[PDB]
Amino acid sequence: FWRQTWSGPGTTKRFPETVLARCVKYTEIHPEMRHVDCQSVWDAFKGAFISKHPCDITEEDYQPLMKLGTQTVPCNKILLWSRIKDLAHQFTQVQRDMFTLEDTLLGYLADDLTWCGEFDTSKINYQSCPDWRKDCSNNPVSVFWKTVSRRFAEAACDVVHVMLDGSRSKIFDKDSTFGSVEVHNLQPEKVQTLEAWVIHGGREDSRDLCQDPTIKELESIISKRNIQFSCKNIY
Ligand SMILES: [Ca+2]
Ligand SMILES: [Ca+2]
Ligand SMILES: [Ca+2]
Repeated sequence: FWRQTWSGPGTTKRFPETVLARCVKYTEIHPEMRHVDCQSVWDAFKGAFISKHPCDITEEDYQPLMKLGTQTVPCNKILLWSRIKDLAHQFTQVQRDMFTLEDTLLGYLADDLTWCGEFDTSKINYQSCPDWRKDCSNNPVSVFWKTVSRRFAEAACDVVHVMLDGSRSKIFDKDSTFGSVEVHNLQPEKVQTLEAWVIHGGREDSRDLCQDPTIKELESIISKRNIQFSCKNIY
């Protein structure tokens, strides 16, 4: 009758140190980001999520961080953020030729980390954080990715790509970052085509997943934005 915990992993151990070190490294390598004050970046990031219930985070909380992390991207070579992470697999040439969200400062900072705070202190919660499936799908991590990927989609032009997980119960899912935020922020003035690569999980070459009802739903959304749609099965 009284909630005792969140259901998800707590904040990654050493999170503050890790984010700061990543900021220092990225901004020493990238010739256009030398202006960045990594301490200010950390302060803005921490300020987004501390001293609040984790589920109460909103995109607006990340706006100070977004401002500090402003950065141009190569619009015509974007591979959007999706539930396919690792790289698909060993798509070596694709990785060479595509710009992914973790290739930006802000995506690089947060990649492969978990974080949250708590309502009653300004401390980082290392004990547990909301699980997307069990507690709340809009949490400090997922809302961070919604905020950054919104801007990323807005920047895209020409042919934009996304990799979809052909093994998911909803291959295109309106609740994912891609389905809730990115797809709706592709700009028809800039984007010619959205091409979805649907990654198969095996069973040789099974069904044509580009005919899946959820892909038809995606095709409809994109068509209504006056952008071309292309789907390919990647086996
Ligand atoms: Ca909420
Ligand atoms: Ca997805
Ligand atoms: Ca990359």
